[PDB]
Amino acid sequence: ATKAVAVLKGDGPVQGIINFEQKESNGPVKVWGSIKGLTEGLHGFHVHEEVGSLGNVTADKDGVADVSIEDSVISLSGDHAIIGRTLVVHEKADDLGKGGNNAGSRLACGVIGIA
Ligand SMILES: [Zn+2]
Ligand SMILES: [Zn+2]
Ligand SMILES: [Zn+2]
Ligand SMILES: [Zn+2]
Ligand SMILES: [Zn+2]
Repeated sequence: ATKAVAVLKGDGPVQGIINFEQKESNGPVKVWGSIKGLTEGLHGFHVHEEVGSLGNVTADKDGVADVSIEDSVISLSGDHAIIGRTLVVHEKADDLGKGGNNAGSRLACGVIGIA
């Protein structure tokens, strides 16, 4: 299995660890972790280039967002591998093109490195 981690650090209190595992080179990439020091509600969860959308993560009342995701779009290998890209949790929600009418500041960010 191929594995990676992102350690999200921000300017303010936002921080957290994100794991990625992919059993087959074309199968889904499992994504998990928690992120702390967020405002309650949805927060844009992207993979930049330095965008790819992993949707949003959801923070609870005291700022903690547990992330458990399975994504068959992202991959850790191949021409569009996310290793060496930067994982980003944003200030506002990604409305995913359904805002009723982009995702605010980057609050905390982390490079997706092989583990
Ligand atoms: Zn392995
Ligand atoms: Zn973004
Ligand atoms: Zn909590
Ligand atoms: Zn290509
Ligand atoms: Zn929108």
